[PDB]
Amino acid sequence: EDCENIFHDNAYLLKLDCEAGRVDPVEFDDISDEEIYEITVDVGVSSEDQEKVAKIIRECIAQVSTQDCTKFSEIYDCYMKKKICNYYP
Amino acid sequence: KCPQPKTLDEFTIIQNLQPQYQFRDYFIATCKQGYQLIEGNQVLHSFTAVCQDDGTWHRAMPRCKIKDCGQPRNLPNGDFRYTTTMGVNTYKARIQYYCHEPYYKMQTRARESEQGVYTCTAQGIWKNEQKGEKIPRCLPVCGKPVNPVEQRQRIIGGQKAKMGNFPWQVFTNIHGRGGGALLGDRWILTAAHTLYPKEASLDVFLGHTNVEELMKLGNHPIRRVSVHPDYRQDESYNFEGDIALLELENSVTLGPNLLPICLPDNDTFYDLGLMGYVSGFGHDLRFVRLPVANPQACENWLRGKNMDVFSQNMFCAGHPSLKQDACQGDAGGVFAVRDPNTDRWVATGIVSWGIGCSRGYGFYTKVLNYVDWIKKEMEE
Repeated sequence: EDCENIFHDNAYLLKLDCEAGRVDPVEFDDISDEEIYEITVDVGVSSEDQEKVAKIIRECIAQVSTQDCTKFSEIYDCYMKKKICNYYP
Repeated sequence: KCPQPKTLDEFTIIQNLQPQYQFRDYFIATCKQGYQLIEGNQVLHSFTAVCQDDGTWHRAMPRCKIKDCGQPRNLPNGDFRYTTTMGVNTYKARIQYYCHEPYYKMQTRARESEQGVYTCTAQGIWKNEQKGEKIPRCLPVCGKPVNPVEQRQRIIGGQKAKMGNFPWQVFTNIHGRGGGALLGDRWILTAAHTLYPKEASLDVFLGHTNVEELMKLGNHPIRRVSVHPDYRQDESYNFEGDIALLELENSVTLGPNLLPICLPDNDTFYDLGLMGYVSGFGHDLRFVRLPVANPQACENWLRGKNMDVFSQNMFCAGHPSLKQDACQGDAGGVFAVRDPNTDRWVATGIVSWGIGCSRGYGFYTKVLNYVDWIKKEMEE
């Protein structure tokens, strides 16, 4: 329940930054495999689950087409429907 | 008659060289600028020689060796380099002071480059054009952490704080678990209720993200403890003036793991919607970002439940739709906001009264209205 609530809160802080004009929504769609590696290994994912979490991230960034401030919600829901937090502590 | 006094070297000046010296008569010997009388290995303040009966002077001619300003003074939190011949402290030698950047910064006067240039003057002391014998002063930088937190936030959020993200965060264990921030190299900013709870061994730790390591990094004893007079320990409902300062017995040596935090300057840091980090412990240091909320939407939420003391010297941050807890920050810790223009970190708030440690808004102590009090206790 920690992972789920934390990701909800991060996505909703991103939506607030979007509403204030501090973050561009299209920019969130850009992340490298190196950056995914870093974020997944720092928070503590299984090195075997790295590529699976990356698949989830790419599929959820692709599934959303709404480039408004609500995308951060939708992507989050996708992350929860793909069960990303089962890969995280 | 006695021989004409001839100098041993060249830097010696025979004051009034008389064509010949008879008995009873004398002469004196002085040097040029940046030179001193020696005679062997001693240092003479003056030399005189009398024509002692026969053709002899009662004491031989001295030599004017070069003055040595000695080893330059150690610059606290700084150092120096020789611009002339290295290791030479003699006359007409120059040095360049510099502070341990990016941690400390030499004070300016408006004036640079030539600021830390000291030379070995004729009096045997290290002086300068502007300012005489006094050495420069390395001043600490407030914000500017070596390893600032990443600004590109992701949904895949890592709530674990790394080394250097919060170099000002400190750890206190007075009546319970607490914390605060660093001001300069000697002062600690925290909340007053961590000192005088509403219901003392102090114990201040700092310099790492692991709780086990903070305690391994040694204690930091305290001298004076200045609690703001508006705080009432007995009133277990009003945290007005919930702010205090702590002066360390000894100053700390700043580094990438330990840097101060800036004080607010203008009220634009409190505009609605500004994002601010609060860091706290449980066994390790975690951080969460919270938006500053409407000061009116928090009062309606407050009075709507059960009466508290939301004043103008306070402000609220957070949002109900967030799934975090209202007690997510750490007691006495500062509400850290970064200025996106100057990229410095200011402590706009202090974790004060968090009603309902479960879910909802969070209240803090507005530091801006208390800055003048903080600068008063520190400068003393």
